Amino acid sequence: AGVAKFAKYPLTFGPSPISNLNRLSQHLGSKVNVYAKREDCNSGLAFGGNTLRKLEYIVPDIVEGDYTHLVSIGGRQSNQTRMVAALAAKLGKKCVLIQEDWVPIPEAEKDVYNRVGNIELSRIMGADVRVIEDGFDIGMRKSFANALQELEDAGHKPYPIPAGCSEHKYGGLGFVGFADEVINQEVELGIKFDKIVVCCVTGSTTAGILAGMAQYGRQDDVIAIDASFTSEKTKEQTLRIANNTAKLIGVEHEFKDFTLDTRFAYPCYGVPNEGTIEAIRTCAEQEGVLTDPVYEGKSMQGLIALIKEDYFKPGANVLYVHLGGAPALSAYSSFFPTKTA
Amino acid sequence: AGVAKFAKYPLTFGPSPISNLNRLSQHLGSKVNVYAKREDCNSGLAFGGNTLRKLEYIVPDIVEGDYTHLVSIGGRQSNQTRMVAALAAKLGKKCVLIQEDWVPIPEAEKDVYNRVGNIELSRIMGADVRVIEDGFDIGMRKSFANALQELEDAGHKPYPIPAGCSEHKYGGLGFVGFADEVINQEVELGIKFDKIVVCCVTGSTTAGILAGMAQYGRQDDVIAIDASFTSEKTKEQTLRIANNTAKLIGVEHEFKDFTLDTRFAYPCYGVPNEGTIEAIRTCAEQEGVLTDPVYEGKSMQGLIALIKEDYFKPGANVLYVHLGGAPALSAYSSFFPTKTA
Repeated sequence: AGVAKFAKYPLTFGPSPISNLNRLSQHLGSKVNVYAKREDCNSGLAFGGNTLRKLEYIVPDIVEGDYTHLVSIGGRQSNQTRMVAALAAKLGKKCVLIQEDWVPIPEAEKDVYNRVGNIELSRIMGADVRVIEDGFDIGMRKSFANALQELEDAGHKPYPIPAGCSEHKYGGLGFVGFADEVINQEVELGIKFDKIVVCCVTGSTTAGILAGMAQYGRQDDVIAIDASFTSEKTKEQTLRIANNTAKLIGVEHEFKDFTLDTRFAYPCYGVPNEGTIEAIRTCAEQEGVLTDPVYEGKSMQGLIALIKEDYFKPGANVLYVHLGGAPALSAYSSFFPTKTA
Repeated sequence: AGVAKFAKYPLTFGPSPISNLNRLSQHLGSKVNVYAKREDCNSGLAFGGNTLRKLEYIVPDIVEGDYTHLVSIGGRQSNQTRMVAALAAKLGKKCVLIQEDWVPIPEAEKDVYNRVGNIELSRIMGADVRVIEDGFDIGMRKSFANALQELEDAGHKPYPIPAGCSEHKYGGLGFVGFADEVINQEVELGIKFDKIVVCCVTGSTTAGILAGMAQYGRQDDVIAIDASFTSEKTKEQTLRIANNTAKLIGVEHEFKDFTLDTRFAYPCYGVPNEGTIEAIRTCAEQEGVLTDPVYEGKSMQGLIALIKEDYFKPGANVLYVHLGGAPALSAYSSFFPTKTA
């Protein structure tokens, strides 16, 4: 073990809080005690979110080096870029964001979907936003490198930050510390977590949560919930990222597979489903917590679908991982007609 | 310690953290040291906010006696309501919200202003939205008292959550507690704050801050930046909310006036100006901190103007109170166009 052997540039108020979605439990029979470690309440850096936790271990490199621009990439309502921007504005450096089409822009949204919610926030922070209608892919793209090549020509020194950083050397270190906080937090509250559920589409987040947890032989507590409807390259990458991190944080326990409940991905990436929404509402109507039609929401149903089928024991304490992404919610206004009388 | 005599219902993570906006300070020419007490990061309740803290002293009554529905009132982008919703969710009750027409909806945003940010959210939390056509006013409304009876006709016992909770018998207590934190935090920071800047509209926030700061004879340290564009009522009400509260807490001192710089409210509640849009940008580009075109962008530009005109003692410590509001930002995307590099 050893995440401590890596330089960390704070970007968060510290240990992310864990919410007790208790009142939401009783609506689910009160079978399993639900808890949510709010990552969506990271910092003041434009709403926060998991990307920050990952970034904290990347900034050092950037800053220590004499760079000029921070270039990332992702979908339209990409939650990440919006946090790469905020990071850029804080490190006081230029930012170039590459947003491609990774979701069939619902017609009843075709207008606002590309200039409202997250992408907007990236512009307000003065980033060099750039739209491109390219397909969805949780792997390196052929527009990112080009953009990179672009600045390297203008006489600048850009810093690469792949989608979700999932393909960034220290993309996992971030959640390795995620684990550590969990362990420490179980002792403060006096509550152990039998299982921890969190979304996944590029890896890093969960992967690090694995190796981090792996530190305590608890990888098993983990319960990913595919949200990219491409379970293939996802369980693959999320699992590959997981081992790499281990090498770094000094973990031997190799990884072969992980609980990747892939029954809630449909339809594709970005488009939710009749259930997705029903959960988003319940969690909302019950707790007050907001989720989104691309991530947190889809896993919030998977979280509830399971609680139904008694996948857990009675009195079981499960820890849900809210990675934020609610700012995108505004680009899916249609999917939520007003409460029926 | 008059704010302790009043019971508080745990609605927020804990004492609101203070961001050291050092990079923005350097930008505004090492005049002062700007700090921001982040109330826009005080909960897991739909992006948190300021109203919440106020509610923590009112929710106690919602539970004690028997109340069926939670009814409030605000504008098509009111946060007060987008938070009362979640509170209604968590407190397990019904949500009736009256959204009066308080802002001349820009011709561009008119096809969105009523179905994004604050509003969309409020709905998702299964709220009973009511887009009424009444106009702006920080005083007790008709559509309001109407529904109170309206519901009390359908046979219920709803709870009166007025505009910003300002009118509410306890509206002030919330921020009287705020002050308490400021002093404690100054201690832990090893520094003293010279002035406190904070947007003002209905008046309960500033009134609380005033009432509480008075506990230490620092009521003058308060600097309210109006955003209603109507001094009289706003000052003549805040100045009222200020006293009533000053008595609940036991603070003798009476407020016959307070610093309410009404230089940026232009042109009207809801709509911004090049100055507002300009501040937001500056701050967002300097700290990754997001501010809204209605309450925090204006209180921010004010904070900026005041620094140009050397309004603060050299090397002063100014605490910029960030009460949230960024959620509505998605309904003002027009005002924020992509920037050139």
